[PDB]
Amino acid sequence: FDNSTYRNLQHHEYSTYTFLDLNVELSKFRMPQPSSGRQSPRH
Amino acid sequence: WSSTADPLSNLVLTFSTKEDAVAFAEKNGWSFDVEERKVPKPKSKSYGANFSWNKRTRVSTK
Repeated sequence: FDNSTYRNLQHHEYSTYTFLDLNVELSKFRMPQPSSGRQSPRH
Repeated sequence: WSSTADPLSNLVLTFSTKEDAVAFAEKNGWSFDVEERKVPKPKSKSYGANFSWNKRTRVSTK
């Protein structure tokens, strides 16, 4: 046990595309999106 | 300047109802043309329709 260390150093190594890379990685587990029945509100 | 020879070019009469206007014109001996009153039709407004889930009514900007 210890409470003298701030472990949270993952962000230091975060680059400009880290968020989007994680989004691409997470795109695999997603459930199928629903649909309104149109391609767009202008269709 | 703008000249006229028409003495009735400025005369406008105000009536409560079309029947009164017709009676006045008839008793004064003037040929008349009547037009029925045009009112705007009642319209169904709905603010929430601006954000329709699947409808075409959704606003692209606000």
